Amino acid sequence: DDLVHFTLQNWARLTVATRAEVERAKAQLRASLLLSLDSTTAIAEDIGRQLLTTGRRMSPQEVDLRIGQITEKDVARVASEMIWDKDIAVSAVGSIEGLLDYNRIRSSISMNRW
Amino acid sequence: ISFFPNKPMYHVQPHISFITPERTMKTIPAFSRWAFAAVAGVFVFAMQVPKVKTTILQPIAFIGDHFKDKTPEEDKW
Amino acid sequence: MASSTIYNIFFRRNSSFYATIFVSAFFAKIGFDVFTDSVWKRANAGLTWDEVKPRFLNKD
Amino acid sequence: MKPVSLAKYIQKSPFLTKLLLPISNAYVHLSGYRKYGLRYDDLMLEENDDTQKALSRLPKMESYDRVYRIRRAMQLSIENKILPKSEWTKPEEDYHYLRPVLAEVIAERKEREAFDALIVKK
Amino acid sequence: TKSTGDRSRVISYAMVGTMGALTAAGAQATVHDFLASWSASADVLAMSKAEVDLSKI
Amino acid sequence: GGAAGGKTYLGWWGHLGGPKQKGIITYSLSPFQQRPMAGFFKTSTQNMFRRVMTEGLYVAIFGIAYYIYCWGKERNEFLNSKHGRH
Amino acid sequence: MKILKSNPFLALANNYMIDAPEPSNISYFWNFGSLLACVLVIQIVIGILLACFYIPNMDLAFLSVERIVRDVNYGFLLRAFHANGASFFFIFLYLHIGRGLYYGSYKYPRTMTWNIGVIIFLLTIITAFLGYCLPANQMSFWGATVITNLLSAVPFIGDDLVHLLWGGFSVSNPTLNRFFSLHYLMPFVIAALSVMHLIALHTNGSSNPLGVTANMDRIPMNPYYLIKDLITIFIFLIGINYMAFYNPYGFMEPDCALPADPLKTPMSIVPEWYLLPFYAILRAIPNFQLGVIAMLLSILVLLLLPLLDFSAIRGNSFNPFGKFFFWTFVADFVILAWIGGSHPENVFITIGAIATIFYFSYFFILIPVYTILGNTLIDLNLSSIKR
Amino acid sequence: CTHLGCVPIGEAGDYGGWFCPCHGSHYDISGRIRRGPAPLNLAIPAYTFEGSKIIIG
Ligand SMILES: CCCCCCCCCCCCCCCC(=O)OC[C@H](COP(=O)([O-])OCC[N+](C)(C)C)OC(=O)CCCCCCCCCCCCCCC
Ligand SMILES: CCCCCCCCCCCCCCCC(=O)OC[C@H](COP(=O)(O)OCCN)OC(=O)CCCCCCCCCCCCCCC
Ligand SMILES: CCCCCCCCCCCCCCCC(=O)OC[C@H](COP(=O)(O)OCCN)OC(=O)CCCCCCCCCCCCCCC
Ligand SMILES: CCCCCCCCCCCCCCCC(=O)OC[C@H](COP(=O)(O)OCCN)OC(=O)CCCCCCCCCCCCCCC
Ligand SMILES: CCCCCCCCCCCCCCCC(=O)OC[C@H](COP(=O)(O)OCCN)OC(=O)CCCCCCCCCCCCCCC
Ligand code: HEM
Ligand code: HEM
Ligand code: FES
Repeated sequence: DDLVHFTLQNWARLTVATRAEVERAKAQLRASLLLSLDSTTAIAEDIGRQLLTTGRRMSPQEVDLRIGQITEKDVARVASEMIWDKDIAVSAVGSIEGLLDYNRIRSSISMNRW
Repeated sequence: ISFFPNKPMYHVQPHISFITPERTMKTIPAFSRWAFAAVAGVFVFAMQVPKVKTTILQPIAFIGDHFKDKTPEEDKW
Repeated sequence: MASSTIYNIFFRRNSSFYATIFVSAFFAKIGFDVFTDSVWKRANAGLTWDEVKPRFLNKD
Repeated sequence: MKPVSLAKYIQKSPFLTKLLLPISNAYVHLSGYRKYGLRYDDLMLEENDDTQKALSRLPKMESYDRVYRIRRAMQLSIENKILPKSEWTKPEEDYHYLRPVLAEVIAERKEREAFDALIVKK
Repeated sequence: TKSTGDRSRVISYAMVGTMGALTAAGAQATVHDFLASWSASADVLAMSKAEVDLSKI
Repeated sequence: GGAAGGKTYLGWWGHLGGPKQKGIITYSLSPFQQRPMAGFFKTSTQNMFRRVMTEGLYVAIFGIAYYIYCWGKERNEFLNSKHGRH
Repeated sequence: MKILKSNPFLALANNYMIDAPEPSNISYFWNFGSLLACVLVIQIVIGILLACFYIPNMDLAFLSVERIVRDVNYGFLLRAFHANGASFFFIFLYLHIGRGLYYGSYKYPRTMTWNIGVIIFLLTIITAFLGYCLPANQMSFWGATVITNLLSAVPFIGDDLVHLLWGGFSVSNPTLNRFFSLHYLMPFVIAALSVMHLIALHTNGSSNPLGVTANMDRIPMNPYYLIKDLITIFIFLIGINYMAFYNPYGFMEPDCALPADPLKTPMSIVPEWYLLPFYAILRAIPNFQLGVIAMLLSILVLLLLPLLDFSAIRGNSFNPFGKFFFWTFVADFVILAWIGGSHPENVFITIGAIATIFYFSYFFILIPVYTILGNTLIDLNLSSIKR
Repeated sequence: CTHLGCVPIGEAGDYGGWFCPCHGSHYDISGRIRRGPAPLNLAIPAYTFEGSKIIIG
């Protein structure tokens, strides 16, 4: 229960995210997006998926431009319109006797101090 | 002369314990709203007090009619 | 407008929730007082000291 | 928060140090923790995270000696007595065996105390 | 149910808001009406006035 | 059983939270074998003499308080007299 | 597993009274809490017994007290024990606070215990006033009239609060009824707050005169500290029985054996002795609102102590400046009490003003300065020993 | 007494008023302090005449 509460609290905290966290995450995502394609199979799979879903393979310049536009206020808006006090779907397997019921779990996704 | 010289865009601001001006500026609306709520609660919990009734509630128009006494010549002995 | 604006205004943060609760309570007290005053005044016709005054003392 | 002793400021001027040395000697004699054989560093509080972490980074022999010193001091304090004039703590053995470790721990904690406050000046 | 979540959430919160308003009004009323007993009783308020004959001195 | 509490500094017997001990030997004697009130007057007298000698001046200098009390009382009595109003 | 560690209630008793690790070198100044508990129990029992013969009204309280004294079986014991125990309560309270202040027990991790104790002290002071105002003698009437008038210092609703508390326009039957009703309830709240005090203390244990950690050496409370408190209990009994059986009206002023005449103003309107220093602090300042503000602050300043001690050491055992300044402050407190007790004459005004200035300076200026100086001197001497 | 709340005596004192023997402050027939360390005059409560009687307070 402590783990679930802290996880959902950190989820809800994104409504007031700072500016250094956003920049660090942007740099990490920009690095990790094009760093997982080493073998030819991975590159071919990425090309196939990207062309299948959207319809074009975005150039790295376009990806850099789209990532650059992100600011902290956009993160706050998205977290407020998607995460802040919204329905969740859970699924547990194993020894879950200590996992509390649904309402208590959901109550932690919206902080009451604000 | 820079934290992380390779990235001079960063800086360190004064702080006591996770208390920074950037975070301080964010919590001001919450403090203002809480103060307004507390003031409204204190107001609503004390509105039959004679001094408050005769000083604050009575002079306001369209509300003072209800908050005024309606005792004719039959009054205090 | 729709229904999301209502949630955005009062039911978004607890601070903007308690204030709405208190203001609504303050108005509801006055409303209920007016209602009960009107109903009690309508209930008793010709049965209170103010409406039996002229019969007794106005004749002296 | 925490002690704010300003001996470093005084030590800049040798005039003040030379003038104040006898007063400091008399004050340390007057405090009288040496009569129980204790070192000055056994009297600092250990109830926070920093000191509890620092006490775990001490050499084993130092920890055992500190345990013995504190036990002997408590046993002396039980029956209201002091050590004889020959077993008092000499100035040679009254050194700082805890300050560097605590300073290192505080520096590590202070190090982290900056990344979270980081802002982008653009 | 057949609806969007915001409508259901607003409907759920409105009942709690009405609950809080009515409870606060009742609590204020009972608190004032029970602490008004400590005020000056109607018996003492009758003896506050004093009457003296002006021509008897 | 009940719950995992906060961070404290006492524990209980066994896990008292102290540091690891080594090479400590402790002796004692049964209370029914030792003679009570043995070495009492000598030790008590020596300890009292030492305590009076060392922490005496920290208390003795209640010294100026009595003097200011006496001076204030005497001056207040003097000023409330025939010659004090001259 | 033994029964005492298995059954719930017996486990509750055992964890606090029988098996509880304690420092092995705590002096005789650590017994005052048990004395406080015994005195509180005695007060509760004696008050319950006394409430069976007291009629709370203007025209019957004094006669009821006299009938208790000279007509009820062994009533003099009841009244004398109540009064003398109420007097001893404040002596033991002051000794407890002095013990907590001298050894630096307000520092972490025992701040919550300190705050709870301060709240208990305030509640006890409030309870004492209502208790002494009941007999409706001369000093009770006039002191209540003076003190309850201090509520007019608040801005807005000034005299309205005074009228509400008085239940009329002057001290009469309703205010005595209110005071008797309230004097019965407060001791139970005090007992509950004492239980909270103990449960907050028990999580970390008591300190020791040395000021170092006592986790290395501990002994159980059952055989050792249950017999070290008996001496103090018997000494307190021998102290209180002499007062009850040879000088019952010891701390009692001559003006406390007369009916409350609302027309003859006494020469001096003073409260009981244990509240004298705060009265002196209140009377020192010529202003009115400043007087009550300072009177409140004189007791509320004990909450600012933890954030005012810049000392690496915890206590005054190894603090040469602290030992001097503590006794200086105690002497100043005694001087304040003496000044408050006496008349507001010419020189006494100056003496009281100076004493109040020193009292408020000790908590705000002296402590940080001398703690910093001691730290600096010790650090400098230690640093300048190898070379 | 506005001085220290003592009971003076009417007509006592050469000013034909109230004289306070606690400290020696005299008043006049109009209740105005003129001799003694008394700081202020004497207060009058509100009233309103009716018939031949009077109501005080
Ligand atoms: C009137 C006010 C005082 C009234 C009396 C006040 C005192 C009341 C008794 C003292 C408090 C109760 C005892 C608490 C400790 C206890 O539980 O002792 C019970 C013992 C066995 O306890 P044990 O040591 O833990 O062993 C059992 C462990 N197993 C095997 C279960 C794992 O078993 C025994 O050997 C003794 C069992 C007796 C149980 C109590 C009986 C009630 C008292 C009867 C009256 C006694 C005579 C009184 C004369 C004055
Ligand atoms: C003693 C009482 C006397 C006065 C009675 C009037 C009280 C007015 C209360 C107003 C209605 C409650 C609105 C809160 C709704 C809410 O916010 O519910 C939210 C919380 C938790 O749900 P959640 O966050 O997990 O939801 C998750 C959403 N996704 O539920 C509660 O905490 C219930 C609290 C109700 C009030 C307590 C009643 C029980 C006390 C009496 C029983 C014990 C008696 C002890 C002796 C006195
Ligand atoms: C602190 C002491 C509390 C002790 C506990 C007593 C038992 C509590 C039971 C509460 C039931 C209502 C009592 C009647 C009071 C009264 O008088 O209702 C009379 C009042 C009239 O008010 P008026 O004369 O000002 O109208 C002025 C006309 N010009 O009608 C109302 O406003 C209706 C309000 C609703 C009634 C209460 C609704 C339930 C409240 C639950 C929360 C209770 C909180 C309790 C806090 C301790
Ligand atoms: C700067 C402070 C400003 C705050 C002003 C608002 C304060 C009120 C807050 C809530 C109190 C509710 C009490 C209910 C009324 C009552 O208990 O009794 C109401 C009484 C009797 O009314 P009645 O019989 O004459 O009429 C009956 C009508 N049918 O009225 C009064 O005696 C007026 C005086 C009461 C004032 C209450 C004071 C409560 C403590 C306030 C402490 C302030 C400390 C400030 C420190 C700087
Ligand atoms: C004012 C009234 C107080 C009570 C009156 C005196 C009571 C009788 C005392 C005379 C005989 C004592 C027993 C001798 C030793 C023994 O025989 O047993 C020894 C036991 C320990 O057990 P042990 O197994 O280690 O013993 C060794 C092997 N059998 O120590 C005791 O029990 C001490 C008894 C004292 C009773 C408590 C006194 C302290 C009260 C603290 C108050 C706390 C707050 C209370 C709030 C209400
Ligand atoms: C900490 C608890 C208490 C304190 C400090 C205290 C204090 C006092 C004081 C100082 C007096 C004045 C007595 C006098 O001047 O002669 C008094 C009187 C009185 N008390 Fe208490 N008391 C306490 C507990 C109780 C309790 C619990 C009750 C009732 C259950 C009670 C009932 C009375 C009564 C009836 C009187 C009037 C009798 C008299 O004055 O002789 N008291 N109290
Ligand atoms: C009815 C009143 C009180 C009761 C029953 C009570 C109970 C106790 C007891 C039994 C102790 C253990 C003895 C000790 O450590 O000294 C204690 C400790 C303590 N008390 Fe009290 N006390 C009371 C009043 C107060 C007051 C008025 C204060 C402060 C203003 C206070 C502050 C403390 C502190 C700080 C400790 C811890 C001391 C330490 O651990 O060294 N207490 N209390
Ligand atoms: S008190 Fe009456 S004139 Fe001085």
